[PDB]
Amino acid sequence: PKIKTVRGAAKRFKKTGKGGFKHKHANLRHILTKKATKRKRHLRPKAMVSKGDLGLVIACLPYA
Amino acid sequence: GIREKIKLVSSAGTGHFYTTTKNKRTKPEKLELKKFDPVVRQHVIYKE
Amino acid sequence: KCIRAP
Amino acid sequence: AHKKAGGSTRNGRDSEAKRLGVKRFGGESVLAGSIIVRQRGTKFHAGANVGCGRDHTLFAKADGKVKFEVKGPKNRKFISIEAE
Amino acid sequence: GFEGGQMPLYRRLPKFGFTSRKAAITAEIRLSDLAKVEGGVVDLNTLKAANIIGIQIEFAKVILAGEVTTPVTVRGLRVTKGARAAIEAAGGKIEE
RNA sequence: CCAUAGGUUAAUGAGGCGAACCGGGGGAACUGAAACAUCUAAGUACCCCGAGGAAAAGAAAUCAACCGAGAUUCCCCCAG
RNA sequence: UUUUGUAUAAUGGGUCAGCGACUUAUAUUCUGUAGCAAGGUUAACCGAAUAGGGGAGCCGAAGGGAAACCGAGUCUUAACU
RNA sequence: AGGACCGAACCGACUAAUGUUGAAAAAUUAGCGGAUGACUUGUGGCUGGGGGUGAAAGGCCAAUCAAACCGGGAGAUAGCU
RNA sequence: UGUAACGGGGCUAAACCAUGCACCGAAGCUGCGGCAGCGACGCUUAUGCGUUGUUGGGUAGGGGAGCGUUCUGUAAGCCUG
RNA sequence: GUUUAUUAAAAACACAGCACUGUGCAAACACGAAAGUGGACGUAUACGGUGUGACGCCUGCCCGGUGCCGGAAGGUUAAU
RNA sequence: AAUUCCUUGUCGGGUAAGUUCCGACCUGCACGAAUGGCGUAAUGAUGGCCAGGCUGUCUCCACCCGAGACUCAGUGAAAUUGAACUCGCUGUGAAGAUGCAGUGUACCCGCGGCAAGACGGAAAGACCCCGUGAACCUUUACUAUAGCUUGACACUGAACA
RNA sequence: CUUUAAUGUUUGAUGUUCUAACGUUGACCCCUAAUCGGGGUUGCGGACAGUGUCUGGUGGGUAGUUUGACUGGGGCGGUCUCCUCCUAAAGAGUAACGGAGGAGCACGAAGGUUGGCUAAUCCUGGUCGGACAUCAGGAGGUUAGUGCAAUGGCAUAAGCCAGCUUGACUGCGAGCGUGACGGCGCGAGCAGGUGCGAAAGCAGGUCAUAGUGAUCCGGUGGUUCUGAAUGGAAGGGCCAUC
Ligand SMILES: [K+]
Ligand SMILES: [K+]
Ligand SMILES: [K+]
Ligand SMILES: [K+]
Ligand SMILES: [K+]
Ligand SMILES: [K+]
Ligand SMILES: [K+]
Ligand SMILES: [K+]
Ligand SMILES: [K+]
Ligand SMILES: [K+]
Ligand SMILES: [K+]
Ligand SMILES: [K+]
Ligand SMILES: [K+]
Ligand SMILES: [K+]
Ligand SMILES: [K+]
Ligand SMILES: [K+]
Ligand SMILES: [K+]
Ligand SMILES: [K+]
Ligand SMILES: [K+]
Ligand SMILES: [K+]
Ligand SMILES: [K+]
Ligand SMILES: [K+]
Ligand SMILES: [K+]
Ligand SMILES: [Mg+2]
Ligand SMILES: [Mg+2]
Ligand SMILES: [Mg+2]
Ligand SMILES: [Mg+2]
Ligand SMILES: [Mg+2]
Ligand SMILES: [Mg+2]
Ligand SMILES: [Mg+2]
Ligand SMILES: [Mg+2]
Ligand SMILES: [Mg+2]
Ligand SMILES: [Mg+2]
Ligand SMILES: [Mg+2]
Ligand SMILES: [Mg+2]
Ligand SMILES: [Mg+2]
Ligand SMILES: [Mg+2]
Ligand SMILES: [Mg+2]
Ligand SMILES: [Mg+2]
Ligand SMILES: [Mg+2]
Ligand SMILES: [Mg+2]
Ligand SMILES: [Mg+2]
Ligand SMILES: [Mg+2]
Ligand SMILES: [Mg+2]
Ligand SMILES: [Mg+2]
Ligand SMILES: [Mg+2]
Ligand SMILES: [Mg+2]
Ligand SMILES: [Mg+2]
Ligand SMILES: [Mg+2]
Ligand SMILES: [Mg+2]
Ligand SMILES: [Mg+2]
Ligand SMILES: [Mg+2]
Ligand SMILES: [Mg+2]
Ligand SMILES: [Mg+2]
Ligand SMILES: [Mg+2]
Ligand SMILES: [Mg+2]
Ligand SMILES: [Mg+2]
Ligand SMILES: [Mg+2]
Ligand SMILES: [Mg+2]
Ligand SMILES: [Mg+2]
Ligand SMILES: [Mg+2]
Ligand SMILES: [Mg+2]
Ligand SMILES: [Mg+2]
Ligand SMILES: [Mg+2]
Ligand SMILES: [Mg+2]
Ligand SMILES: [Mg+2]
Ligand SMILES: [Mg+2]
Ligand SMILES: [Mg+2]
Ligand SMILES: [Mg+2]
Ligand SMILES: [Mg+2]
Ligand SMILES: [Mg+2]
Ligand SMILES: [Mg+2]
Ligand SMILES: [Mg+2]
Ligand SMILES: [Mg+2]
Ligand SMILES: [Mg+2]
Ligand SMILES: [Mg+2]
Ligand SMILES: [Mg+2]
Ligand SMILES: [Mg+2]
Ligand SMILES: [Mg+2]
Ligand SMILES: [Mg+2]
Repeated sequence: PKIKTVRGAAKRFKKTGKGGFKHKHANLRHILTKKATKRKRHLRPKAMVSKGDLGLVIACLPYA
Repeated sequence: GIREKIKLVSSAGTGHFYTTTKNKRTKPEKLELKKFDPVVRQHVIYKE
Repeated sequence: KCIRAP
Repeated sequence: AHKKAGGSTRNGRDSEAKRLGVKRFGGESVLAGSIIVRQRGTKFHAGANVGCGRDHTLFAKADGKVKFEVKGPKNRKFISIEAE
Repeated sequence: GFEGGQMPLYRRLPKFGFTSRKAAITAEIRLSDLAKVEGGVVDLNTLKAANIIGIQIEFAKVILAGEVTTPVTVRGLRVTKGARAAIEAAGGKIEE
């Protein structure tokens, strides 16, 4: 039968042009007052998944 | 610990706010500061 | 009896 | 078999090592921005084309070669960038 | 995804975004496709008949990809700045 | 009291068995979740009732999207 | 066999013969190979039936953006050196 | 008269020896307790598994009992050998 | 438990120190024969030979290349009283 | 007297006796989706549950805690 | 003390000599009044201790009678078993050697005996730990839930205060 | 409007009485040659009781489960994240139930900037006044100070005082450090708008290194980005934040 997507992975990663994955940074949900603006500013833009992690992500998203 | 979080809200009609802490015990008077409002793109009084 | 009993 | 009660230590603690020290040595060619030293005080002081960040990091303000020197009346160590 | 019990990567990162239903009913057409319609006019219907876009597509856009080398009237499609230039350069008429 | 219940007789039918499939009435747990309770396993196993050569479903108080389709069932897609 | 390490006084086997353990299905990715190639390929089904028909679809030739949207760019930002 | 006494049958099972691939998956031999009773025994009946029954030992429920047996879920699961 | 604190015999050097030259001694090195991997270089691409250099202990484990077994076609063929 | 059939027969269990407590009879209580049945063809001098354990002499202080019984003004508080 | 750790407490009795026993003391680690206290005639295959009698229990064994054991004839198992041409010692060594080193001793093969070793046989250690194992048991662990209990609405009406 | 009557009306509670639902494991009759059942009749009880649905309490009676790891065996004890020093072998890093201490904040100034200033301790003299207050001079030279541990720093002070202030800015960010990763850190410069300074300049918190908590779920404000026929809306997204 068809492989099933890990649906929680599909909600957190998106496949980019050369087949990397973009994700949203951790640490910008709450406890924001104590964090510096510079730190929060650099967490706003999406980031690429690292080489160590790509295996794990790809396994979760066979139809990405 | 004892310091509470507060919003400093723009006196311009925008929603914009900064957030910070205050020792409410020692300094009961309301914090007012001119800060940059990025919605209007101007330094303006913030309050609270 | 138990070998090497408790 | 008798076993004597142990006791305990009140020590056991330590902090994570901070990876301070020299990152680029004398003569090494750096791009502007390159961290040259992480330090706790100004063990080293900023010379020409070198900035001192808020944690006393010294970093290159220009592209060039790192140069260590002893300068001034306190014989303080300075780091500069020689523009190449 | 299992990492030995450490909070795994697909859980320690936040969810983001939402899925647009409108995206699913929108398509992109290339300049290479415009000659494939058979007729000359390129409506949403003629693209469907040429099997260029899906049956359920409501909106379409013509995009500078490939080349057009023939007069083509484009009717009721969005067209990119570059695509417009390309079509007009070949003698085409773009009409909203 | 009338009557009704009750009683007797006759006629007609049922009863029981049987593989799977089928409709219905009830309905687990191991297990998985690297523990576990929501969740899963699964409306599965199993019990029970009923039927037929098939059953069930079925002729829009259905979809659709301002264009249209036109009962039910089954197959491939849509789509992990 | 298991171990840092076994002649080990650690495990297993009395012997022989026969049997006895990485499979199958479907998805997915990569390698090889073959076909065709900006295209490739059809499913169910139809069919004098491994042909032929069937292109419904699917993958590919465009991306960026949460999205509207724009598009060889796009997002970010009032705007980018 | 008697949950009276001594003591066979009958019902038990305190001690020792033997036996321990037994004559026997609980016995034999020598002693031992009860022996008109809350006794013992034949035949038949009833109570069914989180259930029975228990003068209570988690005892007994077909040589099985801190949840019988048989079939099924079932190739449970086994980061272990 | 038995000499039992040179491995034994035995040794007054067959001990120890110094100097020296011989010799023994390994699956090390060399010689002779053979096989294979990889690289270079030219024959010349069916990728073969040729030359040259070098390498070839191996568990887990990765890679490469084969043997044999039963069954299908080739096979109403071929072998076989 | 009883008991671990098959390593324990005892100081264990039971026991007459004692006490607390429930129970007014369609009893309490128990088995039972229920009907019903046992309790009992009994009726508080009876029946159930609990502890203690012939008999003799006896059984002291504590109601703060946890239960149980009684109260119900007030506070709090469900569906509605 | 069926309770006392210290403890063989101390004192007395009994014995030549008594960590046990009996009497007593009270310093009750840690008795105590119906999860009864103290006592108690009788009773007990009940626990402890002392006597008389009695004896192969023993000093310390001897002899005898029977059944096996032994030999012959007939029948004919079993556990175990990597393979064995299966010695001692001192060393060595996965650390306790028939098997390694060194050395000593030793002609080949039965039968009756004995059990020191073959870490002998037997049962994938019950102890112990581990497993994000199991069971059953406990409770003011968590979450549920039968039961019991509360009220609302329904079955459910009338009249008057 | 604050108090307060009367009437009407809508309700709720309470107490009586009733009978006709309902109960009867009271009597009698019949089905009937029947201690079941049903029907009839008559007493008693009576809108109670009882049952259904909903609902609070109670509930080891029963069920499903959980009850951490490290550990010189396990238990008991101690520990678990973060900062500083040593161990650590002169780059980084480096273990033990090794040796020693700290943190889970504080501060609208204790932040920014301009201007100015310079410590401890001792000695001598001096009213109350001493070993130690404040004053003066000398010696001394940081033996002080640093909001809080330790280390490294600090006089151009980062230490002390004052004026003016909000850069404890918003968008970004060449380039580097440090991490398996999540991530964490340092950063010139660019745009906008600001503060201090005559000006060069400095300022994106604090001498630096602790003062912390992923994701999920949800809350608050903003933003039309989305909006399941269409217009809206709900809900979702995005930004800020709890
Ligand atoms: K660097
Ligand atoms: K389950
Ligand atoms: K598991
Ligand atoms: K081992
Ligand atoms: K063993
Ligand atoms: K494959
Ligand atoms: K291929
Ligand atoms: K059972
Ligand atoms: K299985
Ligand atoms: K007995
Ligand atoms: K009390
Ligand atoms: K009380
Ligand atoms: K005691
Ligand atoms: K009691
Ligand atoms: K008594
Ligand atoms: K030897
Ligand atoms: K032996
Ligand atoms: K009546
Ligand atoms: K009622
Ligand atoms: K309970
Ligand atoms: K240790
Ligand atoms: K040890
Ligand atoms: K200041
Ligand atoms: Mg947010
Ligand atoms: Mg010992
Ligand atoms: Mg198509
Ligand atoms: Mg039938
Ligand atoms: Mg599980
Ligand atoms: Mg039909
Ligand atoms: Mg070992
Ligand atoms: Mg060896
Ligand atoms: Mg062995
Ligand atoms: Mg051996
Ligand atoms: Mg083992
Ligand atoms: Mg074996
Ligand atoms: Mg074999
Ligand atoms: Mg008698
Ligand atoms: Mg018996
Ligand atoms: Mg006998
Ligand atoms: Mg007797
Ligand atoms: Mg007798
Ligand atoms: Mg027990
Ligand atoms: Mg049995
Ligand atoms: Mg069970
Ligand atoms: Mg199953
Ligand atoms: Mg199995
Ligand atoms: Mg000797
Ligand atoms: Mg060689
Ligand atoms: Mg050679
Ligand atoms: Mg070699
Ligand atoms: Mg090799
Ligand atoms: Mg008796
Ligand atoms: Mg027994
Ligand atoms: Mg016995
Ligand atoms: Mg008792
Ligand atoms: Mg009460
Ligand atoms: Mg003692
Ligand atoms: Mg004495
Ligand atoms: Mg004596
Ligand atoms: Mg005494
Ligand atoms: Mg007592
Ligand atoms: Mg009392
Ligand atoms: Mg008693
Ligand atoms: Mg014979
Ligand atoms: Mg030895
Ligand atoms: Mg012999
Ligand atoms: Mg013997
Ligand atoms: Mg053995
Ligand atoms: Mg084992
Ligand atoms: Mg155990
Ligand atoms: Mg339980
Ligand atoms: Mg379970
Ligand atoms: Mg542990
Ligand atoms: Mg170092
Ligand atoms: Mg070093
Ligand atoms: Mg200053
Ligand atoms: Mg400061
Ligand atoms: Mg500080
Ligand atoms: Mg709408
Ligand atoms: Mg709608």
